[PDB]
Amino acid sequence: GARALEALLTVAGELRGPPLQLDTGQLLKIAKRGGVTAVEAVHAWRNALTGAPLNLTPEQVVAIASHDGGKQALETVQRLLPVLCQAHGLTPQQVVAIASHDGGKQALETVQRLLPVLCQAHGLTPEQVVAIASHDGGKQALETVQALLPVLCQAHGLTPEQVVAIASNGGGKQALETVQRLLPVLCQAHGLTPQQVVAIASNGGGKQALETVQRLLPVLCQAHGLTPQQVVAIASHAGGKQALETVQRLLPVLCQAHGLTPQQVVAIASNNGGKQALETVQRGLTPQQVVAIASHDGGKQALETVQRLLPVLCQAHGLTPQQVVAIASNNGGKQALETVQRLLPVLCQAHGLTPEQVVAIASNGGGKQALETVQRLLPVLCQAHGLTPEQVVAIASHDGGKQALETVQRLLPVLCQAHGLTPQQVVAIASNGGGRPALESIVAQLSRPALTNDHLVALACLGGRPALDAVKKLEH
DNA sequence: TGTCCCTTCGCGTCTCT
DNA sequence: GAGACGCGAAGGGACA
Repeated sequence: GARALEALLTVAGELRGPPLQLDTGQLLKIAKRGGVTAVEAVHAWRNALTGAPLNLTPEQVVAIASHDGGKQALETVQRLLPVLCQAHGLTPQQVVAIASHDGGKQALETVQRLLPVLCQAHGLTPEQVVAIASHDGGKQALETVQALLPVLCQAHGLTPEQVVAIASNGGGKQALETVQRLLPVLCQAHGLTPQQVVAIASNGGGKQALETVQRLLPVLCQAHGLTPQQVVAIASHAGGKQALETVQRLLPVLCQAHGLTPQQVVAIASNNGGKQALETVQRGLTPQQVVAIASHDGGKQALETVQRLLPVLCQAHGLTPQQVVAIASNNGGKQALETVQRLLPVLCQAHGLTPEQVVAIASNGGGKQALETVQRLLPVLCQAHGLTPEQVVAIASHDGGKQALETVQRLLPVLCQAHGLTPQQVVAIASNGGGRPALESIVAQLSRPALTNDHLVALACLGGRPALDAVKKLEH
């Protein structure tokens, strides 16, 4: 091709126009993963996708387009969404979720073909079939659940929920076959329980982790002194294979030359990217603190960010290492640190918050999301809904802050004016892990019915959604 | 150069209490 | 607070 690059840039240009009104980020996303033909398909069928009986939002179109075969997915969605919705009960969101993976077309056609038999003959729910279908290779996983769910239940004593958990990852077919093949030897030869085998298999690359566990468990227990419980824990994240091999190679070095305990090495290895974290730790602080930063998903990123920003954050923004470590010791530590850097001065000034408050927000999983959302929503929360900034901060200061805030904004009016809860109590329910589910559950029970309104709040604060659901099950 | 499938890394949120 | 859940991005291999 040559200087019909112009034609393609003109096509991308017209997608910025209406019905989709895409921005640069979205165009970039489609180009990077769906390729030019996905970009051309979106342009070609932008009207069909957006109206008719599909009625897709541009965000939904982007999600389908942004994978290998995206053009096939968009074509097939136009063909199958209505029948999947009307005849099989699924919602459009679910159809989009199936379609938003590489090979989306195949998954959608297989769900059409297999959902009935899987529900009727195998007893799955539509929800489970969607979860199986909603990954790359979903066709294969669905077909393998159909062929193997009986043997895995009858001969290997697994539950359908377990089989679904193994199936609901990319390479689900591979993990299910490997479980079928290796479950007996892993239990009988290495002393594992089915549950443990399941936990190792229930992640992406589970096949690889099971074969690695079969291959290295002996060495790691017999020659390096780890327990089977420890080996399993390492193996129970995606990438387990990698973490297991790196443990074998680095355990002697990290204990001999650097003085870490075996239990510290394991804890670092037992996260997604464990291999990465181990290598990075081998390459201000106490070793306890380095381990603590390393011991999360993305631990490598956190450590390299800490090494880069600890000096400036301490010197130019006045923080202590103890605070930097606390920001870094969560999932996405790197993201929180970077954000705190570009958001301490801004939040304190445009919105009048103290540093100590900013640290409390960023010292949780999802810090970047919490801060960025406090920046957006603090003004409307106080001025419109009448909240104190200290209240907004109590809600932001937990894992899932952005969720709890965005939900509070949505649900604060209907909780107070329509059901007589005080804002004092809604803040109390939002100020925990799982604030958003807790609020939703609360509104659902109240909108569409002995547990008076105050008992429901005491329950929602204490145990969130779990407490609320448990209460239903238990009901007399 | 697109389409399908599989694996790994990382980020974000919720459950268990 | 630790351990569990979900999901997107990105890269690799096979085949056309």
